Amino acid sequence: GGSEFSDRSNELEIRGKYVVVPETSQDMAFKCPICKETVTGVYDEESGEWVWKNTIEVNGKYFHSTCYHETSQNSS
Ligand SMILES: [Zn+2]
Repeated sequence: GGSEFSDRSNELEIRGKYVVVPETSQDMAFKCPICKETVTGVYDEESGEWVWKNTIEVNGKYFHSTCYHETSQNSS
């Protein structure tokens, strides 16, 4: 019984991630090569900017956070 944290495991917390879409972006979109699916930006009224929901950037490539989490090679 958390005060403000969810007890529903880390499974939801991967999908809750986002990254800000710049005004220089090509139509606010990119494609996930893992599942072959296109992400689109969504407006944020507080900052006055846009955000890519469930999205991650790494080494010049774009992916879904839930997709890339399955392929994250790590040990060091
Ligand atoms: Zn994907």
